[PDB]
Amino acid sequence: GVQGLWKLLECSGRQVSPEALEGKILAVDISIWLNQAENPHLLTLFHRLCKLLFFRIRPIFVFDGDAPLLKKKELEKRREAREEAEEKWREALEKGEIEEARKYAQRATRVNGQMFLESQELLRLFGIPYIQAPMEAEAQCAILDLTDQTSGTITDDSDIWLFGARHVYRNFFNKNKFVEYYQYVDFHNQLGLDRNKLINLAYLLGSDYTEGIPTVGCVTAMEILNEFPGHGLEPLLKFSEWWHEAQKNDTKVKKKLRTLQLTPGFPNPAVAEAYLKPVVDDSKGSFLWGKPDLDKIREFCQRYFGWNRTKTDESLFPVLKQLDAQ
Repeated sequence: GVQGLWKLLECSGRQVSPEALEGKILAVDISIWLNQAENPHLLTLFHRLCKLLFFRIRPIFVFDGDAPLLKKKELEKRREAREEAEEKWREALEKGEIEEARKYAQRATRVNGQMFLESQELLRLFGIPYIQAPMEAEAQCAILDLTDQTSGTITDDSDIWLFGARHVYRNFFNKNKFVEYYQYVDFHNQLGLDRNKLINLAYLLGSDYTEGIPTVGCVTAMEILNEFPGHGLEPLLKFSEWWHEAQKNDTKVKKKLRTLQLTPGFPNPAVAEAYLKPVVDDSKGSFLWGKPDLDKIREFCQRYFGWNRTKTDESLFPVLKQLDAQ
């Protein structure tokens, strides 16, 4: 996500009823949901699949492959989360508990095996296709939208815009009544923002790939790009030089900017390249949608949520109904 980027874009969002999505092919990036904090993850995935098909959407789910990890913050927390599952794994083997030793073993690796496979299992059971992006899933989503293989992407992650996405639906899984639909043409025309300018905002505000500049929100960042015009990355290059000379040695804005702390390698052009030129598969090819398998799902919900036939059915029967109508 981006800090306050969704805030700059509010003016172009348009409320719509989930019923407005019937029949649309729409991508979902499931790797975001997996890479975050019985079987709570599965319960939430279950409900979200029920809601998508209840509204006759044709989802296409995208997992990461080898997704670049470029934020130092995440290269210390994802570096101190695998190196703490070893300390309790190696220990848990010297005690005796083998059931707990297979929990912290799937956390030691770069990507979990249990969630990946069980999530794919549930999708197959609902007849919902999925693909693996070669690298970052948000980029793959965007190229599907740009090649007209989807009508857009359901996600809360504003980085999707930096990858060139054009049609995005936000807040689809909250409890609120209307969901928010955003079009590039809109915020491009209402604010003049294009892909490069969004990228520069990400370098200032922070995004999935960069920490941002401490204390810099929508206000300071807009003032920075107002003060330093230019094309592509030129605005941040000029900003950086000013800030450097302004430490060597008069408005309110200049003063404020003067005090900010920029890292020595700022701006790092590799961030922009990773947003502008991601590895993605743009190849044509129809996806396929099955249908949900009722018995197999009653079983899955037994093994993992401990739901009896009837509890499972409370969530499934409405969905089966919507799939035959219309």
